[PDB]
Amino acid sequence: MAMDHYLDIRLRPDPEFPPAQLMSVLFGKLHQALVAQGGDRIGVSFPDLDESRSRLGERLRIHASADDLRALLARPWLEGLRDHLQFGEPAVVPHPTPYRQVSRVQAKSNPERLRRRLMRRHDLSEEEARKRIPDTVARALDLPFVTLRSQSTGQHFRLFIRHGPLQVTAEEGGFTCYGLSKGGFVPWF
RNA sequence: CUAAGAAAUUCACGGCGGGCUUGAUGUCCGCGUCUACCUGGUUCACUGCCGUGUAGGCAG
Repeated sequence: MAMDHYLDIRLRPDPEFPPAQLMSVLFGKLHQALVAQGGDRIGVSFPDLDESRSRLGERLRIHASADDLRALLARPWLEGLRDHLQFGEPAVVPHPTPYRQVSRVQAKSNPERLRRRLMRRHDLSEEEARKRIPDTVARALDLPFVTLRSQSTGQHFRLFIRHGPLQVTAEEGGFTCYGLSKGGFVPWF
């Protein structure tokens, strides 16, 4: 926990979008700025969620610095949510701070994924494909997120994600492109 | 302690033949239904993605 980039921000109310109706736009306007724009000294955390309540977004919680995340207060790439949101700037963090566990990982729940794999790897079709394939091992990761409707359909798909524990020690460096800890202790202030 | 107490009705069969219901007719007349709006139900709690084995870049 060497960085001291805590930038808090709040929400804004709008009538033309639900939580997914701006969460899919957040997934569209954060990943490309973290990919085509990029920056390993910039990301996000998830320190204010819950399991049963399904709290996905409740406040500004980012991880930046004096130069890498210093363009998070003069950025016209996030312009348009002035009817539904806002942002802040980084503040001086203290010595003893926490570090929450998160992950922006991909969970898979295919019970017929063995059949779609064997269609190009085994030739075992759907007729005899119920002998030893995983019928219920492909579980679902139920959690609250936005409903990103890709070309498969217009319905709101669930945003699977795994939380983590809380350790007093920290780990500075780099995480995945989504900000979830792929080896690095994520921030939770 | 009951008008108490008891009991075998048996057997058989030809209803049958006939027939003109007819003819007539005006249902007329009238009408303002009127205003109002946000499905991305998740047209599967996830399709389809490197290992059929629990870690992942994707149209998110």
